[PDB]
Amino acid sequence: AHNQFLKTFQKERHDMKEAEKDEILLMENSRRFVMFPIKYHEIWAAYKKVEASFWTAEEIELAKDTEDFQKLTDDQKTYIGNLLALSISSDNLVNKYLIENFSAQLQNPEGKSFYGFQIMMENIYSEVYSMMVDAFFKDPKNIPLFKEIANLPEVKHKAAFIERWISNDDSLYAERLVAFAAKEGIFQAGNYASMFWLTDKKIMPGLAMANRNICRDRGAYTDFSCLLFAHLRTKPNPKIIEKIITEAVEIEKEYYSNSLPVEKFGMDLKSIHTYIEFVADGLLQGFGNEKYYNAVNPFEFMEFFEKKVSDYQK
Amino acid sequence: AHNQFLKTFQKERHDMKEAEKDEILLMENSRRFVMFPIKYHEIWAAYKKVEASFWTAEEIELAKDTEDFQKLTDDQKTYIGNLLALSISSDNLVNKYLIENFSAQLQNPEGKSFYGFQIMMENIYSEVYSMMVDAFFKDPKNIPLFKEIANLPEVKHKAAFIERWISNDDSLYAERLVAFAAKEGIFQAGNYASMFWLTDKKIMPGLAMANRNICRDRGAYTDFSCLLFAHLRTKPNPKIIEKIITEAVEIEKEYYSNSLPVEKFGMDLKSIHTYIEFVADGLLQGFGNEKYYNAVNPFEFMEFFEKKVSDYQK
Ligand SMILES: [Hg+2]
Ligand SMILES: [Hg+2]
Ligand SMILES: [Hg+2]
Ligand SMILES: [Hg+2]
Repeated sequence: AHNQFLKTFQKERHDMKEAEKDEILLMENSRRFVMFPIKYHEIWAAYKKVEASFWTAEEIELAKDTEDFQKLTDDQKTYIGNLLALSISSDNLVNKYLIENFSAQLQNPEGKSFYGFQIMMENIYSEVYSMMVDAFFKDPKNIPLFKEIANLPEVKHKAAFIERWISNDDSLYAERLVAFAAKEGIFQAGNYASMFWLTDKKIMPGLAMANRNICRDRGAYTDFSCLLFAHLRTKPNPKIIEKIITEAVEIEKEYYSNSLPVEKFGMDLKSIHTYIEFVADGLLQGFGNEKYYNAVNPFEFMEFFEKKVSDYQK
Repeated sequence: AHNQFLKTFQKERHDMKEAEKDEILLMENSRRFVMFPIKYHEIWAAYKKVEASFWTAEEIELAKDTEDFQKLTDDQKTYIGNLLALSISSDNLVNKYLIENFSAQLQNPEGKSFYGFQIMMENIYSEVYSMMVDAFFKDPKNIPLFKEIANLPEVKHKAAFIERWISNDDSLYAERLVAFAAKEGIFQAGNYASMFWLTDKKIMPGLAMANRNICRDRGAYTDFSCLLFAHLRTKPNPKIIEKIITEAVEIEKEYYSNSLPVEKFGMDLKSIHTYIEFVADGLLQGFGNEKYYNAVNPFEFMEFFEKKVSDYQK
């Protein structure tokens, strides 16, 4: 099964565990909390970075945002409700647990300093969701999908991905790190694409903000998993790097063809299908891996000086 | 020794452990992270409260604040340096570890949500200190006391207090909770009193802010240890409640008669000695315990509508 693939590398992934001991990033030493005089500049750079963007639930004003809602189709309506629930009970949850695991794995303070920020926010995002559910659904009862999540091809197929690549005894840091990057960046690439499209221009402001933010932050987060990935000596055969993102890509889509609409919501599915591919490649690259899908951005998207600066460094 | 005192209660502190099982606040259940629909309103009230006051190191501009420094006595000068070090290596450290312990002990999410905020800040305060040390001391080398801290009557006498009341197998939640409140509220009541007095009016702004904040926050923090204390069924014999704050009061003082000046700094020690007493009583009361020292505020201090509201509720 999943092993048959990993069996194909029982010689370059053996040398890896055997080398993990010498992976100083995991060289569990004293530094539990950030003694100052910092050595890891980047890892810290990133902490301060996301730290700058801090925000609260109060930053989300829900009313005059309830309007545009009750004045819509009957599904975009339920689409949202499923969206706002596939989170508050699915992702947001496993989300917080995972961050502690990885945080624990990371032996450098400055690092667990970033993670320490992240969880705090995942807690704060949770409230934004329980803010929109009350906002335009009055009660936890009023949501359909909110009861048989555990029994959704997609959520089920998702969990297997984590238990398969992360929470698994037979795993390697670099690997779990990749997937985790996959889980944060790829999984839910639609949700954003969706709400983006929607809110875009003259629809439900608060929601547009929440999504603008959340999506942002989660972008930094994923970055961290890379910023960490780039520190490891013995990297995962590019092959393995692929399957991971590959697997995530496919699992991601399923949600829009099964659980949540995108068809009934109001868009040309084949596009979301492609965008997901987009994200993944850019992510494939960010781990020292050649593009796969070779997709092309289907929607005018936003997540200059620097980019054009380095573009002329290459 | 310390036990002879606790031996005097080997019948009302036996019934306590025996009752801890039934202390629902420690009734370790599933809720690891805040499922929304919140039950503990206060505990959450407090989270959101401190959450409102969030801040960063960037909020502390050090320059034009370096001036007033180099234009002072030779000790206030070193007094500060010892101050800024007795933290960055003594309190700030044990500070972060303790918060995880207690956080772990607290079985309710909303609760470990607050603690989750606190540590994050203790990390951010650490930088404010390593901001002032570079600000007006150029190097870790340039600080005297910064080498034999482990060998200071006070720090040593302090640690014993924690190992004696908190990190100790033979302890009771309510008790550790008290001390922890003592450790946050009482220990360092001087430092603030000091820097307050100093900065007060026309001296080193940044520092005045940092202290204004830090002191604030830590005030909320202590409150939490009470807000938690008030939830427990079986309370600690008022007697025990006392020794704790009593012990802390005395340990606190020692610092200003031994390590750091207050005499050479520029004040009438007998005052700080009394203020410490002040804080403690107000804290003694906040645990359902009659005033002890019966001190009276010696300095015009700040940490209305509500106060005068409840004053006419009693
Ligand atoms: Hg995103
Ligand atoms: Hg990277
Ligand atoms: Hg204070
Ligand atoms: Hg209280």
